[PDB]
Parts: sequence; C-alpha cells; structure tokens
Amino acid sequence: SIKIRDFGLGSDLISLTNKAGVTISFTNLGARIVDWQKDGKHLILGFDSAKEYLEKDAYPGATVGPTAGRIKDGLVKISGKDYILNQNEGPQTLHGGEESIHTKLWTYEVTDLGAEVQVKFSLVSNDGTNGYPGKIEMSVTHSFDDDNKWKIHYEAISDKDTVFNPTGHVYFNLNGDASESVENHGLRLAASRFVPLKDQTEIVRGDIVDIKNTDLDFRQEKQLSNAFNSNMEQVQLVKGIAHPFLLDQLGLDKEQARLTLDDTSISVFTDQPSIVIFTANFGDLGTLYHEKKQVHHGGITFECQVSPGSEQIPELGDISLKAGEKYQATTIYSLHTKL
Amino acid sequence: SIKIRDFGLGSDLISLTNKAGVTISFTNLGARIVDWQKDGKHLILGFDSAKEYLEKDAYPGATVGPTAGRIKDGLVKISGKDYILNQNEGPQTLHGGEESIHTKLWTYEVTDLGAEVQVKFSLVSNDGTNGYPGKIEMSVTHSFDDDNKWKIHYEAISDKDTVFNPTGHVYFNLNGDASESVENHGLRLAASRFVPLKDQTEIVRGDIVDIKNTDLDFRQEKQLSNAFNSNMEQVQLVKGIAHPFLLDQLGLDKEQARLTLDDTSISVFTDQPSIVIFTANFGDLGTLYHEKKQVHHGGITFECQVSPGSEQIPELGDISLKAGEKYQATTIYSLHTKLEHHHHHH
Ligand SMILES: OC[C@H]1O[C@@H](O)[C@H](O)[C@@H](O)[C@H]1O
Ligand SMILES: OC[C@H]1O[C@H](O)[C@H](O)[C@@H](O)[C@H]1O
Ligand code: NA
Repeated sequence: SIKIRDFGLGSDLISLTNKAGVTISFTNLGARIVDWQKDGKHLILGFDSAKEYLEKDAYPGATVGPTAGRIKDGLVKISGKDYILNQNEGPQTLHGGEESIHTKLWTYEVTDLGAEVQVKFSLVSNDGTNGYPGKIEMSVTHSFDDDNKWKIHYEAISDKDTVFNPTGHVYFNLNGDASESVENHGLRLAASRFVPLKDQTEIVRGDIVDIKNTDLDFRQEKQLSNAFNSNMEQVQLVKGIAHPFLLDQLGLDKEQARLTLDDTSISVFTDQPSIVIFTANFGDLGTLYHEKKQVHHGGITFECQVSPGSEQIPELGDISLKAGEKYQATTIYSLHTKL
Repeated sequence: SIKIRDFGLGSDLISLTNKAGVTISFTNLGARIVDWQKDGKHLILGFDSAKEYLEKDAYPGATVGPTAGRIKDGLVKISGKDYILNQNEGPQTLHGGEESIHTKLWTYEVTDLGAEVQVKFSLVSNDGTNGYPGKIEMSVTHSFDDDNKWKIHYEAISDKDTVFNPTGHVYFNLNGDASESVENHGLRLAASRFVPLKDQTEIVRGDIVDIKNTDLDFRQEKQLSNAFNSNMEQVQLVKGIAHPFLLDQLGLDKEQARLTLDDTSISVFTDQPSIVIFTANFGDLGTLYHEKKQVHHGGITFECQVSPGSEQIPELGDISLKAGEKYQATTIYSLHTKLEHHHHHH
C-alpha cells in the first residue's frame, strides 16, 4: 500500500508498505528516507516533520551532493581549471556547500509495480549553483519491494563538464531508539583498507592504510564496541568511526557490508568503490529523535560513494562528469530477520 | 476557508475562499497564482495540474526572477564588475535564466488572519545560480482578503552585492475563456511614455518615447482593440503589446491601471515604476487552457517591476541589491464590480 500525506512546509511524506507489512517512508524535501519500520520498531533515525530536519539536522536520510563529503579548500580542477565551490565548513566544501540539494523540495512521481514501488525524485541544479558547472539534471529513485529491499538509483546528465558523487545519508540504529548506542551491533565489512584523516578538520591525511588485523578490520563480523574502545589514533581522533573504507571487491552482487542486532540484519550492496562510515560521534549534543535524546554513537551511516579526498589521492578515483555523459549509481539496503 | 491538496509532481494547490465567496488559488510550484474565480468564472488564465505548466507554459501566474524580462547578452555590472548570466533566449538572459525560480517547488507557510489569509512562499537562490551572486534568501507572500484584494509582497536579502527585480506573471482574461480575445476589454493606464524595442530579439531600443495621443495612450479608458488594430511600428513589431509602460505618478496609493469588461474591473496598484504589458501575441500557437485553444491576444499581463533595459537606459532605474540590504516590493490586484459603465460590443 502507498500513502501520501503532508509532511510540513509544503513537503510530502510518501509511505510504502509492502506485502510483509514493513513500512518505509520518504520525503521530497531532500529526496530522503524518513523512517523504516518492522513490527513497530524504527530501524533508522528520523524526525516527525519537515521543520525538524531544517531546525535540527538536515542531513539524516538525505540525498547529499552534488559531491558527498569534504573537499579541501572548496577546490576542484575541471578540465585543467580550478574552481572554488561554496565553502561551508571552514574552507571546506562539505556535502555540496550550503543550502545544498538536501534542503530543496524535489519533484517526484510514484510508480506502482506491484511487488515493487518506485518513487522518482527530480531536481535541476542550475549551472553555477554553489560554484558547480551545470546545469545538472538529477534524479534519485528510491524503491521498496516485497523482499524488503530498499534500493537507491541515481542518475545525472550535465550540460558541462563538472563533478558528481552523491550519497544517501541514512543513519541506522537497530535499537530503534536514539538514546541507545549502536556499540551493541555487530558489523561485517569487506574492506581491508581505509583513508585516514589528517586532523580534526577531517580532510584526508594523504595516504591509504592497511587495516588488516587492527581494531578496524570488520572483515569478520565483529561488535562495534571493539572499534569503539580502540586506542588507534584514528579512532581516538574522531571519537569513533568517520572514515572511508575501500571495498576489496567491486560489484553490486557482493554483500559489501552487514549490520546485525539479534535476529535483525541489514545487508549493504553497492556499485560504488567505497563506504564512508560515521558513527554519530556527537558527544553530548543530544539531538532529539522522537522525543529521545540522542547519544554519542546513537547511529551509524553507510555512505556509498567514491571516497572523499580524490583531489589529493587520485588513486581513490575520479569524480568528474563529462558534459553529456550519463551518471548512474546504485546502492541497496536489504532487511532480513532470522526465523 | 483554506483548502490544500496535492496538485501534481509533488506540488500543492492552496485554495482560499473569502467571505464574499470569491475563490483564489496558488501553487508552490513557482510561487504562482493558478486561478481566481468570481461566480464560477475564471478572471485569469491557468492550467489544471502542475504538469501542464511544465509541459505547456511554465510562466503563467508565476513569480519570475531574480530579474524579470530580458538582459541584453546576459551582461550586468555589479559593483564595477561585469557578470554574465545564464543565456536562455539566444544571447539574452530572459526571466533569470533557464530552469529559473518559476520552475522550482518553494516551501510555504499559511497564516490565517481571519479577514486576510497569507501564503508565504520561500526559496533560496544559491550563490552563482545561473550566474547571479548570492545566496539570495527570497520570499513571496500572496494574500487575499475580504475586500477582494490580491496582494503580492516580495522580500529578499543577499549575502553578496547582486541584482534583483522580480515580477508576477499572471495573465488576465475577463472573458473567462482563453479562446476569447481581450480586445473587448477596456484599459485605463496612468502612463505617458513607453520603452520601444530594438527589434524581434526584444531588447530595448535605447530611447523612451511619449505615446500621448497615439493608439498606445490609455490614460483615458479605451478598448484594447485600438492598440491591436494599430499599425504603429512597435505594435506591428510584436504583433500586439509587449512593452514597458513608465508610470507617470509613483506610489502604492494610486490606481495605475484598470482593466474592465462589463461589470467587472481589476485595478492594479504597485510600488514599482513600470508595468510591462504583454498581450499574449502567440498567433496560432493555440495553447489549451481548460480545453479551450488560446487565441492570439487571449490574455494580458501587468508585470509590475523596474523596466527591463536599465542596463542600457540607466534612467529606468537601478536593480542592484547590496549585500545585507532588504529588498521589498508590493503589487496589488483588486477586484471590483460595477465600478463603471462598460457596455460595448465587438
Ligand atoms: O563529522 C564527521 C562526519 O560528518 C558528516 O556530515 C558526514 O556525512 C560523515 O560521513 C562524517 O565525515
Ligand atoms: O514575448 C515578449 C513577452 O515575453 C514573455 O512572455 C514576457 O514574460 C512578457 O512580458 C513579454 O515581454
Ligand atoms: Na503536498
């Protein structure tokens, strides 16, 4: 079943319920995921109206871009030329700059396929918007099916050579409550390397590091508290995890990651080469989710994309988008329950 | 009363009914007016769904900007610097550029004041968007009251020195039928001069001309057919009217224009210095409005703003907006009945 309702400020709430009784909700404000629930329990973090996101934290569940992550000094080079993007976190351009795409009302169309329902959100980013060459016509289709697969398919075409590398910023919390650390969940991740951060500014340090046999090797499922109680300078640096992990094997068929709590597990599939993991290291901030004060470590992201820092570490990849080339990305979050 | 419902593609349709029974409705797609009816008759042109605007004509009833009209070669000078804007009409920048603000979903909040209801739409134009320095925090409030006054109030603040001069693109047609020409409407307009256009590209010629005693003199009411039938060069150039009229007396207090058909009149008030009048010179295009093929001359706009061309005719005004400075503009369209005697035939 599909239900559409007013989410506040003119945005809509589109709720989909599959054959299994599982309900996923999205809003056009930022082409985002608002809730995901089973047997009455939220699996992800989310607010109860548009205003909240605007007032509290605009990123949760949002499609962020055009470039996800931090760009040092807001500087990219396009076809040999340097371009300075909007700078919104010191000199860095973070998630596309201020008042970026996650704060806009996207247009959308719903497509009911039966076992599968698609919600296609569309937005045009004007040439020069926040310094980005365009125009860029973007669409993000979030779909939900009877097999409990929530899939995100991105597509884009630009009139000029530009940069493009968006991501989905959903925060998972299998405890169903923000006041509860995710240190009790277990994580498995098919990555033997990561990208260390230079410092508190969170720009990349410059190198690629081997994680095998360290507190960050989740190659073998392991509990989060491990990483959390590690003395590794990198962990201590951010007070948790807030880094890109390079996947060992690329391809949409491979389960790249798994997050488990009891009988409940989320499997991550993507065609992207990297996963950025941030464990809501908010300290005492205490953002309120559903009347619950959020705790340090009260959520975790799986930002699938090309790793931030390719501006200084080219090996990471190349995020350019040539005028006329069609960009495509796919990321999937599969829900499972042991019987 | 106020009613809201989905209008298509994610937009809403906000419908107000005042105490007199007059209904007006807006959509956050382009912070635009969609319809205005009296006794079941449409006083304006509009479509039935959001997709119609996107597929047929995205300008009717829309808020357009950041700069309304054509900027020759998209070139503006801001604080001694030249900036080139998006060029969407040949080398010209028409109505802020391609995929401009009239194409976006604005957020909104409704305030019920009882005798007056306000719909405040908001949008942020990012710095660099279409070439304009910013960011620009914009807001358009559309309000309707028990006195049948539809009012538009614009506010804006930029982080940087930029240019701003938006307008409202409604089209009236008192026949309530697009396939009916407005040549049968009477027009009264407090303007003695106009701005001629250089040629078919529609950029300004460079001079300001006196139109008194010509077929474009509406200081004293006359049927629109007088203009439409005129063979004056400027009229033949655009096949109707499509020019800026310079108001003789400035101020929000003055009825600068009045459009009448039989017992119904629409009065125009504004704090702007000019009214750009475009009489839907589309020839045989025949855009369908409510299933009626629109006719040449099947509608008339009253775009209140600083006249286009100030880049060339500095005398028209200054559309620059300084960083931190608050822009404001107000335009009011008020409806009346039996304001005068208008009994004609065509
Ligand atoms: O505070 C650091 C974090 O900031 C977030 O906005 C970002 O999405 C995370 O991946 C992480 O880098
Ligand atoms: O074609 C000329 C015409 O073009 C557009 O529709 C404008 O909005 C009108 O004001 C007028 O200048
Ligand atoms: Na809605």
